[PDB]
Amino acid sequence: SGFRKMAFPSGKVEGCMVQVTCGTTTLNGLWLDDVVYCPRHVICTSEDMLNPNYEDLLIRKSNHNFLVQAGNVQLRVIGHSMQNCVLKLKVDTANPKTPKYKFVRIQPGQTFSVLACYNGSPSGVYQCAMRPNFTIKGSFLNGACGSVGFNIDYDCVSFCYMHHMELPTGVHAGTDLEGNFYGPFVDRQTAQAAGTDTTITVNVLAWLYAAVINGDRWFLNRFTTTLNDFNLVAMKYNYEPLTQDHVDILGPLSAQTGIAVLDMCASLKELLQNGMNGRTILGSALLEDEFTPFDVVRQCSGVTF
Amino acid sequence: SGFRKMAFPSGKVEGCMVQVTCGTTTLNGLWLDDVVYCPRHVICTSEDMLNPNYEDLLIRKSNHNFLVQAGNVQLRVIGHSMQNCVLKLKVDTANPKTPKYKFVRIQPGQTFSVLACYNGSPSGVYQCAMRPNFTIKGSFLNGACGSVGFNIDYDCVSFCYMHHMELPTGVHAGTDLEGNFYGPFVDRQTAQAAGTDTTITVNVLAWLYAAVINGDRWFLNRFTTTLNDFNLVAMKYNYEPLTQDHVDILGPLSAQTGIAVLDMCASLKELLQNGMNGRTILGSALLEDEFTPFDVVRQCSGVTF
Ligand SMILES: *C(=N)[C@H](C[C@@H]1CCNC1=O)NC(=O)[C@@H]1[C@@H]2[C@H](CN1C(=O)[C@@H](NC(=O)C(F)(F)F)C(C)(C)C)C2(C)C
Ligand SMILES: *C(=N)[C@H](C[C@@H]1CCNC1=O)NC(=O)[C@@H]1[C@@H]2[C@H](CN1C(=O)[C@@H](NC(=O)C(F)(F)F)C(C)(C)C)C2(C)C
Repeated sequence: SGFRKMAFPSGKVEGCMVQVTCGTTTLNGLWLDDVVYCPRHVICTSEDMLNPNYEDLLIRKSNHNFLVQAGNVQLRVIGHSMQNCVLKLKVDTANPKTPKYKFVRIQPGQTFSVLACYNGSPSGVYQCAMRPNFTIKGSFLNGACGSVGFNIDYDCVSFCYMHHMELPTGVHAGTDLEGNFYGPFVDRQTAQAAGTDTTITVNVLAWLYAAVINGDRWFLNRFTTTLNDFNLVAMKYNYEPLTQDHVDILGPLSAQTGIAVLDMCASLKELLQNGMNGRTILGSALLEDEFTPFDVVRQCSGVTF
Repeated sequence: SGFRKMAFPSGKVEGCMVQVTCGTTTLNGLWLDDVVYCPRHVICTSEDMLNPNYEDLLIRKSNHNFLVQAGNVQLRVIGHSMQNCVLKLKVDTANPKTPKYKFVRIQPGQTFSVLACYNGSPSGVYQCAMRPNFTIKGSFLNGACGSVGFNIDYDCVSFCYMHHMELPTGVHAGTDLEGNFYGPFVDRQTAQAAGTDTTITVNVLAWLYAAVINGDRWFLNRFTTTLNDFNLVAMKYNYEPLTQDHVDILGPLSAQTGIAVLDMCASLKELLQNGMNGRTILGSALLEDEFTPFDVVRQCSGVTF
């Protein structure tokens, strides 16, 4: 028993981190086989970042201008190209620690682990959700760019995020590993802001199931609701609409606990309308929305990699 | 910016996990050089666990009865001994992935990362504090025993915890890597309970400094207090006494922010007496006590390993 915010084991990703320096700008890169992936603004000076023409800046670079270091070993760069907001450096050595991997683009509401790195070296690992406004609530400093987010499935690392920038209120934005931003953001140092966020309803429901599994059942009421009636009530509280796809994904937790999804919805509705009356659920005084249904099943069933 | 509960990168520890089976009991072991460390109740049947005589049970075992698997490779056991509540299996192969390491016994209030494992394979990583009642608030299922807790310092893994058991209310107990339990617990399936816990005051103060660093400053008041007066007030709210050692360890955060420790204490005193008035600090509606001063400095300064 117990329920904690839990990251994937980071070792397979640690074996892929390198540092990339161009001029006096240094950030992190991801070394998979004989390619290093990193944010394209490694080619910018501080002044360039205010309004960069990345294509122009990259024209003026050649392979040898990129100093790629894997530990204290320099990796010779033998080619380069830009794909959207990511630079791809071909090196003459394939990474022997390359895991089985995929590049995926995740959906708002899905979670992933972040290996926060500086100068090619890992600092820590934490779990994040892609918010509905396409930011993540991360923890990043100067030099963190190129840190990646990922999920693991058995032996396969699915990379889904590369870190690029911090937005007002201390939230974070980046790209998939093809260099395409999540959300309407651009990699330029000019005023940008995320839109209003929303609460990930299906994840709150997943976490209420986690609570029941752990014996924290006080909030279960005796009622049911329709999906329509739930979504009308949830809308007022800035909860995203619960879809039938969401109901279907909650099925395994529903079947395990014997609580119908729409009965859980009736209990959540009462929590939204009435509050928690000073009580906690799984030790939290707020409803938690950064555990997916699969996160709950992995943790409570002991899925390994 | 941003502040998250953050674990150490787990790769160095992942390379040390194996599975240990004796009879039909399987749990995790830690393989360092040519020794595997694991909980001694691997030698118990379910019935033995109700009242085990470990010395007697181990007399009846020989080396070959221990099936140690590192992936799909069996490690031949060539010796064994018991040290307190840990079994040490000497194997004929040294682990080539052994990191620089130490065995340490940590103090209540200190934090560590847990790599939760099943059948020798990692499931996830999360951060925990050794509570003042010598339990941890973990997340563990059947088969998790032998999972370890650790801190990293540059290249050196300090192992501080091995998981053995779950106590009432879903909290957890275990040993250091010399097999000595934290707290008054024994590895026997008989009713045991932790004593009343207390809040780790120095960690709450550290986290309030983390909040100021991130710009969450609303709770700063205009007052100071004496250490004596603070500790009288904190006692009522089941906060542990703040010592001069604690004040000294908070020094770097105090100097960085320009807020004297005793001025922070005056702000915490007001939070304890008045509550948070429905507000959050770093997104939490409760005061958080599982970040140490060094945890705050590592995360906000980007310390790497
Ligand atoms: C990569 N190493 C950093 C990570 C930042 C630094 C502080 N916390 C982080 O996550 N990325 C940058 O510094 C990027 C980069 C130029 C400026 N930048 C920002 O993150 C800035 N944000 C914005 O300009 C805004 F608001 F649009 F997101 C900054 C004000 C420095 C936080 C480029 C090329 C976007
Ligand atoms: C190791 N694989 C398990 C981990 C447990 C299992 C459920 N969650 C966990 O953390 N350790 C055990 O099953 C140990 C073990 C016998 C019984 N045990 C317990 O954890 C039991 N707890 C107690 O007996 C109590 F309350 F004293 F802590 C159990 C009721 C199964 C949770 C031995 C040898 C102590």
